[PDB]
Amino acid sequence: AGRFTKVAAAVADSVVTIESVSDQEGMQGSGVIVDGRGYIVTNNHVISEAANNPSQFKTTVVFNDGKEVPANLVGRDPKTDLAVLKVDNVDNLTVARLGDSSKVRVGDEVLAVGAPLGLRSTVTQGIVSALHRPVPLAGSDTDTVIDAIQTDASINHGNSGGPLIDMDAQVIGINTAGLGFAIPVNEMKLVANSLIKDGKIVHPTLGISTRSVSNAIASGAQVANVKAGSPAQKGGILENDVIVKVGNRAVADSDEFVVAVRQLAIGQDAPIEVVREGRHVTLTVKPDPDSTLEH
Amino acid sequence: AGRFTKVAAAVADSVVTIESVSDQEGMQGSGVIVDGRGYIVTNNHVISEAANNPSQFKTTVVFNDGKEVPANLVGRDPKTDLAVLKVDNVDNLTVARLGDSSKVRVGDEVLAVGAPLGLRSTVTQGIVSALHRPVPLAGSDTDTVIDAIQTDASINHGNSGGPLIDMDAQVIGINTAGLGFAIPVNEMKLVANSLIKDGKIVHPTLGISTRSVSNAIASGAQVANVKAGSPAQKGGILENDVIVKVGNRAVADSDEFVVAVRQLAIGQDAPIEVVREGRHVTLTVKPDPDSTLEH
Amino acid sequence: AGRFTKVAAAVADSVVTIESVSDQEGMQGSGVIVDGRGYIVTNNHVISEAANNPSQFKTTVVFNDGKEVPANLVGRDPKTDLAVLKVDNVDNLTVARLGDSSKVRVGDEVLAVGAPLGLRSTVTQGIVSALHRPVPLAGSDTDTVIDAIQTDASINHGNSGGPLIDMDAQVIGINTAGLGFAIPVNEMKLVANSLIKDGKIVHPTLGISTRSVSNAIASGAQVANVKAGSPAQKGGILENDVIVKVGNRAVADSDEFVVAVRQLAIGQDAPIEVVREGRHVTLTVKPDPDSTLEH
Repeated sequence: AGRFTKVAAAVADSVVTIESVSDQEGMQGSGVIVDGRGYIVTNNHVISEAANNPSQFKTTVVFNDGKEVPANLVGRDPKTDLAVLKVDNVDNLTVARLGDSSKVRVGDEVLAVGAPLGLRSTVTQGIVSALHRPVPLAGSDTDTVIDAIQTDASINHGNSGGPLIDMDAQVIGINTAGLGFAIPVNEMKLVANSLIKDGKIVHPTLGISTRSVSNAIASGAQVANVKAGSPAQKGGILENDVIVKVGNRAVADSDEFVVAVRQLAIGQDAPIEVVREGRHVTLTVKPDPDSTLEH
Repeated sequence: AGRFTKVAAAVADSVVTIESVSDQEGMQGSGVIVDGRGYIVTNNHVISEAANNPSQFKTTVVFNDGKEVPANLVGRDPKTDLAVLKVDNVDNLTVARLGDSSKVRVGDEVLAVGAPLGLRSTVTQGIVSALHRPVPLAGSDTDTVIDAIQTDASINHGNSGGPLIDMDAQVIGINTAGLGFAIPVNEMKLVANSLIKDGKIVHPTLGISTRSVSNAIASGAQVANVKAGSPAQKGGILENDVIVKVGNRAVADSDEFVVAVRQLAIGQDAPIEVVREGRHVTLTVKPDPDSTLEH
Repeated sequence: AGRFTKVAAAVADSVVTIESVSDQEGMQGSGVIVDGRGYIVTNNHVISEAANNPSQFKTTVVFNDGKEVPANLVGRDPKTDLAVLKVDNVDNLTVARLGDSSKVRVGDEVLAVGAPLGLRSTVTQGIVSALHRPVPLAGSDTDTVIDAIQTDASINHGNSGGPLIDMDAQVIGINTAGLGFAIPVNEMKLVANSLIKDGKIVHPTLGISTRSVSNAIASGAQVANVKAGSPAQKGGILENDVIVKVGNRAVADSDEFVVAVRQLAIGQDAPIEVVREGRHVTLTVKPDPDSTLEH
């Protein structure tokens, strides 16, 4: 048995096919079994239309034995492209061994595994090309930026939602196709634990719209709009400001700005560093929750 | 010597360059020596225009020693993108070791080798991404679907027609560029043995045109037209039927339908499973040969 | 530590980020430390606009420690996409171990390393797909053709200018993104030694414009124009001639013609082989320098 062939066969029983069908449509994706009680993690864009129109869509999970079982949506986060499904009273489930994405290093050989019984599924191979790389992701759901694992293994429709696997057959990331990018497993563990526990995930918000700017004076995220009543208006952030640092994270562009805001604590004061007409101004903002009732 | 470098040098003498030239055109591809009598396998689209216009095209085979020898066409199958060439009275030919594509597994490391003396030839590396994957292939020749080996190694103009090689330096597939796909070697061995022996290959036909459909009622290949006097008209297949199984093979789309029909026996009765206005109807059809005189 | 992870960490300190900024623009690339006195090699298109407008652009080199140091341009060759930068009075520099690209073979595993602190940098993995492959490269600088190492590792904006690394952590090529191609290290060593020593590099010229032609009569580079007073006019080269050999190198297309001319000696007589209306004519041309004052 080949070295990658061995690793792929070991995780195959943990990867499932997710089929969402209507009367005149269908959609397939991949998923990962992360808990023996039937908890399945996929990315949000696989199930997005079934969540926005649950009256006309049916979502089933197809195991690698050919077994087809109905699925129920526990929760979903469009801001990290993550979702949690639940199959009830299924026994002898082979659960995936989750790893530590903080122990991953550039050059490590990886496998991007898709669901074996998927229609046009794929298993691709490569190395980790970059770590902590902000990447923008684009139905009626919002566009977001994740701080992702980059790989030269092909991520596509056939392995999206499946796991990124290290050479110890451990899940280190969730492939997303929304050249290849994956959601780190530690990020996935937080979002999934919150979605199982509450059915929702509350992310910080500041009320700022930004664009990217890079020159010899100051480089970062230029404020394009400040919302009314927002924490930014209360903190002093003005339009045409250039945010260069959000909390303890430097901001090189509007994409890293989105990631750094989600790393702030809700309700706690935070430093925001800004270049205003050639002067460095340090502002203090208190992030608000994006969902007040669920929080 | 590197691990892939060793395998590539071992098969290099078995891979040849195929050049087809006219008075105002040219075309190059790759080929594989499969028999010591001078039998060379390539894919049909490398030589297609030389076969349709033999009066104005000259086809030569260039070995890896720089030796250039005229070639003659034994036969070609546009439905599997395969062709067989013959060089006469060439000695000390290094023949490729053919493998068993039924012993190939997802994750196995492969090499897509092109002709070393080709103008813009390539040697690429990857793994087997999927097995038994139907893929459509598109001059005056017909479009077809093959049940192929999928790989994340790049298949392109520089290695099309050359071999897909396992880590034992064995040919397990024929690269075709008509992300990467290859014709399984067992499929290649059937087509080539028939083309050497008769100069033709007779494939089954039913007389059906189909399109792909996928919803919550029934998913498969929707009948778009039934030809007159066809086996389908005699068997009861009607338009707007949805074929879900052809013989012993389930059909998920019009592409798998084309592959499954070619797996039927000519002249023997076969079951065809159909969803007609919400009712499952099982029909019996007898496949006809696509070429009656050559059969 | 993984096998590629080990090699990548060993060369990381030798790879630097090159940032060129203006008042309303910026540009980043990668570079390689090749000499302890502060000599950095990148490709010409990373710094092209800073060289054509030095009054409005500032070029800095960012080491992997976070240290930012101003850089000065020693020289640049647009015809090989190579450039040499100099940082002054920087100590404890980890210099890259340069290899021999003549000892490289098809199938050898390689790494295309980018600057670790680069904004959107990449480390990709593959094999050498082809050797001595002419590839055309396209601001106000000239388009050129280099005789390059081809690899199936992805070369992109994140690793352009960085090194192509073998499994002994040795630089065997310079990645250029102007599927993947790299400048051989032996070619790089000549150009860099001349650029350090004189600040310029003098390449041969003949005064010919060519296009590619391939048919059954003769294949090669068809003369599209002969410049006045050029060495070609003095040697007898006429328009619509087909150059098939330049010196000791055969010419299959206009791209190999550009490479072969740069391999001739300046001021020495050279054979040029031409097909003129069905007759093979052997001409003698004396290459001129492209820069007479710097030579």
